[PDB]
Amino acid sequence: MSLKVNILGHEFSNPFMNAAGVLCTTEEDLRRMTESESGSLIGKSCTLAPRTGNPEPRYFGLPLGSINSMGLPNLGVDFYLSYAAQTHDYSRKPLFLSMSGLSVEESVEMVKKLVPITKEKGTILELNLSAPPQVGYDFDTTRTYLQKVSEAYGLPFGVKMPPYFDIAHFDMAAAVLNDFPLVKFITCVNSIGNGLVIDPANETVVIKPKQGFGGLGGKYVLPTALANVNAFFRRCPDKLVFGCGGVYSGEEAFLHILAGASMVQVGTALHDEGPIIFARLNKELQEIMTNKGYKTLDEFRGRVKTM
Amino acid sequence: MSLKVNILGHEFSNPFMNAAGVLCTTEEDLRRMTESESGSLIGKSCTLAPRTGNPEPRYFGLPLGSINSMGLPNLGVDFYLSYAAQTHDYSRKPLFLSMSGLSVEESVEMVKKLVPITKEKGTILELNLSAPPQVGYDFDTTRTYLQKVSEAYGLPFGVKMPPYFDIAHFDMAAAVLNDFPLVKFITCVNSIGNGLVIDPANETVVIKPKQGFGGLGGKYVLPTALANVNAFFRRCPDKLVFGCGGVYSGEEAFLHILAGASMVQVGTALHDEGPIIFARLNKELQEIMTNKGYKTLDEFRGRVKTM
Ligand SMILES: Cc1cc2nc3c(=O)[nH]c(=O)nc-3n(C[C@H](O)[C@H](O)[C@H](O)COP(=O)(O)O)c2cc1C
Ligand SMILES: Cc1cc2nc3c(=O)[nH]c(=O)nc-3n(C[C@H](O)[C@H](O)[C@H](O)COP(=O)(O)O)c2cc1C
Ligand SMILES: O=C(O)c1cc(=O)[nH]c(=O)[nH]1
Ligand SMILES: O=C(O)c1cc(=O)[nH]c(=O)[nH]1
Repeated sequence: MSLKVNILGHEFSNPFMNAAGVLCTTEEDLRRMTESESGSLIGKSCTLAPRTGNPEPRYFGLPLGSINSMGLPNLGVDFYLSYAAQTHDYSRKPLFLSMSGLSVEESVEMVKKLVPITKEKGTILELNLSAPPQVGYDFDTTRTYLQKVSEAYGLPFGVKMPPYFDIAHFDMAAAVLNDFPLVKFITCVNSIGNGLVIDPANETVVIKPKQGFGGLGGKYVLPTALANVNAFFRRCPDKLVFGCGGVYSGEEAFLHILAGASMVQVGTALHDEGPIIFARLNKELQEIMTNKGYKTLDEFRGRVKTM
Repeated sequence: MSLKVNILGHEFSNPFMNAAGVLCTTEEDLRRMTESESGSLIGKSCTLAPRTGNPEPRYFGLPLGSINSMGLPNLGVDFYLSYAAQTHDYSRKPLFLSMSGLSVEESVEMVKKLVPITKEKGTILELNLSAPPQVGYDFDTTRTYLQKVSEAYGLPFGVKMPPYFDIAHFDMAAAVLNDFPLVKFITCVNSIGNGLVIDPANETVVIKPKQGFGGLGGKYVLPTALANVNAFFRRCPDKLVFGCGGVYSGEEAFLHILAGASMVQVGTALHDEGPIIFARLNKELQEIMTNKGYKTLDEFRGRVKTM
């Protein structure tokens, strides 16, 4: 069977990639992702200038997933642009970059710098609209960001969206996104935002920033992610959907693809296991496809049955 | 040692009650709740006329909790009002009624009928603003509901709120809530809405309504529930917060109370175990308290520690 995905002119060996934020902040991280069995990789959501991020502790591994308030620690746009122009081996896998300016102006200035590298190297942009006020939760601000970034970048790009939990919100988000033809992929989803974990032994929160409030990832998010994937697969047929959330196995990948996902992103589980996970995910998805008699992902993508 | 709670002019033997929707639709359900070791009970979110709800399957138990699209099945407001006025034994425990009119006008008519019974029996109102755009996700609609209900009911009442996932949303919700002094309790939280569960074997969704989309309950929602409880505990200090989400043990109950919860509601776990859980929860909470040297709930309520 084939795990290949053919999108934006590129051939991906498999649908699997890292979720933005995990094993993607430094050059060592990026080499490790490139040397992995992953089909692609994405860089840490970057800012115009370097950020060191939030105070410690800011990450807590849970039995059911993860909580985090990292604070967008990143080496700055110039670092990721340089990796994309001079360091990355595009013969290994295609490269994506996440940009998370804390204002539309910052995002425009960054996006402008990427244009020449995309043209020469094929580096794909994922605009983050779900950085912990979340842009995805204001449909007016979202339109402004897509307007301004579409004009500045002038090239195909995608968007990391916050999870929606309302059918009307799926509709309202789809209506904005469908007014922007340069948005070719929608990544669903970012962390379930602003959760609180408390340790019963010390009666204390487990992360220092934001009084313990942090984004939830892992097993807590699979149902939410699958829903967002399917809702945007159906409402945005002129676009691709990338799945992110709750993937620990080939089974969860299969479910993401069945819901409509082209690429599948792994976060918490990759934070837990390391890049060796990509080799397990390829093997498990292959086994599932072999058992169901699917020869390509295209035979079942978005083909989830309803009653 | 005491698990007692003095709120809303009442004494509650303990903080535990059922979550609206679970063991509260029929009189048999309400008798079993009154006969339980629970401190209170709440009736099913009712509509002006009776409803049979959605087609089957409409509920699916999961390893990590529940997915549901019940469709607000209820025997009509007249039935719940009759239970509150004639059947319910107030010497056993205080009674709550959940009202979920699908319009402002419907809710107004329903709450107007409650006024005389609240005056005579003490029946307490929880207004559902989180029934499957969900009212709580539209702050202008929410203000209207609150304005009209305050006008028509004219007595202290409570609100069932949807889970929020954004700091600005917490602030915006509280701002609306803090303009209505008749709102004395905020129940956080209703289901994490519009999730999607797919069975990998049959490639099919597990609930029939809404193409498989339903509200999530159980272990999936605890960190979200704790966050909303604490956020409204801090932002709405002239009000009480009720905790709802992910309670399967005394541990989860302790955590909710530490975050600010006066009453703790139990849904998915009650569906799984039956009304006996109230006896286990009472015992497990006392155990934790004995092990921590606590005699009353007031010694730890809202005393979650930050760093
Ligand atoms: C430590 C950490 C850092 C993250 N950083 C980013 C980030 O920079 N940009 C982003 O768009 N998402 C970021 N995320 C969110 C993940 O990409 C992903 O959307 C979320 O964790 C859900 O996927 P999972 O269930 O596989 O973890 C981060 C998550 C974690 C745990
Ligand atoms: C079968 C079922 C029916 C529910 N019906 C209602 C309802 O009528 N009104 C309501 O406000 N919440 C309703 N809920 C939500 C619960 O009250 C609760 O907010 C949610 O299940 C999260 O708590 P849990 O983690 O204990 O399940 C329902 C939940 C379930 C599982
Ligand atoms: O860097 C972070 O804090 C971060 C960014 C983002 O978009 N999502 C997340 O969960 N964390
Ligand atoms: O009856 C239902 O469908 C229902 C109502 C509500 O408020 N919440 C929920 O999860 N289900």
